[PDB]
Amino acid sequence: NSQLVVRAKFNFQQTNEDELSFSKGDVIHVTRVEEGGWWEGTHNGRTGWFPSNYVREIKP
Amino acid sequence: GSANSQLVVRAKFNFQQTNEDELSFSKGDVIHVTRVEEGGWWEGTHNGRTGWFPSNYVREIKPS
Amino acid sequence: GSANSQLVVRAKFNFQQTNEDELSFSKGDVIHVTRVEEGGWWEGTHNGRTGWFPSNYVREIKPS
Amino acid sequence: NSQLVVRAKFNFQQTNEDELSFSKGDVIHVTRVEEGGWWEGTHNGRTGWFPSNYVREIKP
Amino acid sequence: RPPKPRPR
Amino acid sequence: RPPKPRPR
Repeated sequence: NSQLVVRAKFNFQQTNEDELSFSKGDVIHVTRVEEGGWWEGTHNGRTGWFPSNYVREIKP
Repeated sequence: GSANSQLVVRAKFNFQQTNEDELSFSKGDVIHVTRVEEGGWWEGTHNGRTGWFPSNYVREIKPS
Repeated sequence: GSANSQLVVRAKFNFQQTNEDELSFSKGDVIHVTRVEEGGWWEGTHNGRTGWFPSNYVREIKPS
Repeated sequence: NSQLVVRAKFNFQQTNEDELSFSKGDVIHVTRVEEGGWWEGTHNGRTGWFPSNYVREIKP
Repeated sequence: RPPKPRPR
Repeated sequence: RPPKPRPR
């Protein structure tokens, strides 16, 4: 389905149960693009929400 | 341990799925968590499938 | 409108300053921008003071 | 602090977020003189970077 | 007596 | 859920 992959620009620390914490440089597979400043993605098999302004798209 | 690692939890009680998208497991079973959410239900994998389960039926095996 | 006019933005969410040089404002508040910079933080004036604020917390009121 | 004021010799169009666009003949209050071809200044209450070779000093 | 799951 | 500001 989703072929969108992004890279973490900075460390992100979860502040809510459904958030996806990650380290700068992590590779995240985006599961849903949503307006509002938050996207859903998967890293290390865990799926959760992260700030869309914290990542950069990685082109094939 | 390694940062932002996938959570590992152990079943503390038996659970029979009440819906098709729910997991069924036995006390002692190990589940790898895919979705942590508030509301009493988490998503995880076990025995080859992915499903929802009562978060209060498990206890995380904590690092480190 | 008039060329190269100072930007006017409206707060879309409440914001509490995390540092002394940051602005504090409430949703609906109007800020006059003094510095536009990449990196997620802009400088502006509001209620008599000048400070930094999250550019993603505001929406520019566009001319014309 | 800075008593330096210059006048725009030509129109300048911003190409980056932190640049100060202006029209020929605009009066700019210089906030910092820097080598490299770019100075920081204020016009219309906005402070940003502009080409130093695009302005002429206005003496009192 | 196992805990009661919350409604979904 | 307000957007997350980037670090300064």
